[PDB]
Amino acid sequence: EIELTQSPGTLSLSPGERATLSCRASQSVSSSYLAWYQQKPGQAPRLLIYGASSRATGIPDRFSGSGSGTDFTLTISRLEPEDFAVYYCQQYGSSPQTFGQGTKVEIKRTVAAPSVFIFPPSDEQLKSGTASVVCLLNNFYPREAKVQWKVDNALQSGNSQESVTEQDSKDSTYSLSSTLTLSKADYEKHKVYACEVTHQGLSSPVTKSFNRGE
Amino acid sequence: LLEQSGPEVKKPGSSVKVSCKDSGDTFNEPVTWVRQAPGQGLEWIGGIIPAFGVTKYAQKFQGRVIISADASTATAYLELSSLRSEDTAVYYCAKVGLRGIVMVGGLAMNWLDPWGQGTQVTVSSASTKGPSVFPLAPGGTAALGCLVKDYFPEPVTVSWNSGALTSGVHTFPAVLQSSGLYSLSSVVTVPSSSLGTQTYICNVNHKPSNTKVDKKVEP
Amino acid sequence: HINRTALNCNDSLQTGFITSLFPCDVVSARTVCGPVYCFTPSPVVVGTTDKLGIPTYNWGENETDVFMLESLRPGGWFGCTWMNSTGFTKTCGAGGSGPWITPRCLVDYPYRLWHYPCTVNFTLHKVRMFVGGIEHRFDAACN
Ligand SMILES: *[C@@H]1O[C@H](CO)[C@@H](O)[C@H](O)[C@H]1NC(C)=O
Ligand SMILES: *[C@@H]1O[C@H](CO)[C@@H](O)[C@H](O)[C@H]1NC(C)=O
Ligand SMILES: *[C@@H]1O[C@H](CO)[C@@H](O)[C@H](O)[C@H]1NC(C)=O
Ligand SMILES: *[C@@H]1O[C@H](CO)[C@@H](O)[C@H](O)[C@H]1NC(C)=O
Repeated sequence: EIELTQSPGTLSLSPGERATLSCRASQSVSSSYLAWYQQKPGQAPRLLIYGASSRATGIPDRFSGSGSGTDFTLTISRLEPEDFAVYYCQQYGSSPQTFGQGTKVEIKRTVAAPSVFIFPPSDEQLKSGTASVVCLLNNFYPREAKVQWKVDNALQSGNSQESVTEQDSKDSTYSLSSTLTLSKADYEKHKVYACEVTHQGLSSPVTKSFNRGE
Repeated sequence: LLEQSGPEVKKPGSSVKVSCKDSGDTFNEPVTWVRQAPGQGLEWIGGIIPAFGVTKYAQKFQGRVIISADASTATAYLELSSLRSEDTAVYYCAKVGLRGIVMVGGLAMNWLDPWGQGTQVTVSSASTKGPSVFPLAPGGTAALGCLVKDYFPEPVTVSWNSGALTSGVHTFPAVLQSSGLYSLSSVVTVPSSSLGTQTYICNVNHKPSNTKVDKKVEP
Repeated sequence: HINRTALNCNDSLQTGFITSLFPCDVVSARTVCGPVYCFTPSPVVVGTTDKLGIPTYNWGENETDVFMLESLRPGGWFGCTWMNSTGFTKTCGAGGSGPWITPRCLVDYPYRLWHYPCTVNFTLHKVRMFVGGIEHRFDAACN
């Protein structure tokens, strides 16, 4: 089985810039049997290049591929808004045809710090034995962020899950949610519930908290 | 493009049968099955040439999968047996291009186009369960929303004021809790002066359990 | 019987010839794309075998899979056709060397138009005759 390695894992460029994606094989594959695919969230992959060079019918000129042997490259000379997605390289010359791991091209915009909110659990849920505390990070770039939960100043670990949106179509920002799940028993045994957020666009951390029963 | 069957949810140890039908007259041409797990790339499973019935499989699924084609319908089939949690992925169906094709003993390989829309196959032991909806109670901008906790299976749909309020809404992707159940949250951001100006009601609909809950959200 | 079809095709010249797919001695299945037709008057589909007359069911994948055309013979006229890997109609025989009974006639068989695309404008004719002791019922395509 031929191993296809793609790099970088994520490319952050602004519309108009040149994007170069790399695909490196373990064996020397034939340049006639390499294809590149474009895939947007939810949709099926669309073919861009075949034979490592030829463009598919209906693909703009700004897409172009090259390379031979072990190293292959796909180039988007002038990024348009609809070019931002994940890209895959495929080889179809060896008996088990293989694909590389995705290279995601992402819109680069100005660094924007998130808007942080915290939501206490509802009494409707507390009567049912569970307690969920939610921390909301809204409209921020880039996607890299950190959320720390502190219950009575004690840092938490292992009882929280995150969820992030795709890059927004209009402002190219992200949003994030972090849910802290406790039992009703352990929730009532503590007073202060804080969410500490650290982002590239934040000079100092931003903490949001509430006091149980108040 | 190619039409595939809808989403499927089966318990571990069972078997799925994903269909792939096309509208054109290119049914007899070689077809290829490929799956994609959330964190991984595309993984080839097998293929079939419906004109002759040749089936070639990847070494991984040599004894677990069987690919078939029905000429009466316009459908080629993929049947994966003895399911595991690793088999949870989106399963894709594509045609092998004819121009420049290479066929060795019945295995046709080339670039892949067109594609089917894909088929989500979820392998879980959890049972179908309706969700609980709880309020997320809240110059600058304000935030409120709805928490759609402990449901199975995917998906759930969330509207706001019966679909009248769409701007500034973030319906987050579902997360799989340790209990095998899903949990989701949808939020809406408004200017602070508009927080007490109007009324907010999220509309949570869950068809696998026929559960529809409208929840009023207020500070 | 369908698994005996040599499916080895290499359209390296980007022509797309494989679309319609969907002295006679020993031909190697590794150089054949699609079914092999021989014409003991009536057309006969030849399957893959080994060096002995034993059929093989590997879609012509083995390099020892062959077609024993010389063994499939009645002293009557004989000929075979097939598409080779790169899309060239190959023939063998002496009457023509394919399905060509007459210099202007041709034996109709389910893959006549793929091996001979220029014979689409020919007219079918029902033929019935005894050759070598066997009655042959087949259709001939002539100008
Ligand atoms: C013929 O091929 C089909 C699919 O390629 C396979 O399922 C079947 O077992 C084969 N029959 C043989 C080799 O006799
Ligand atoms: C198909 O043709 C190309 C070009 O001549 C050749 O490199 C390749 O090896 C051929 N395929 C096989 C399976 O021999
Ligand atoms: C197919 O026939 C052409 C006709 O000359 C020949 O050049 C080519 O080498 C043949 N291919 C094979 C695989 O025998
Ligand atoms: C023929 O090919 C098949 C599959 O490629 C292989 O399993 C077998 O060992 C080969 N030889 C014979 C004699 O069948």
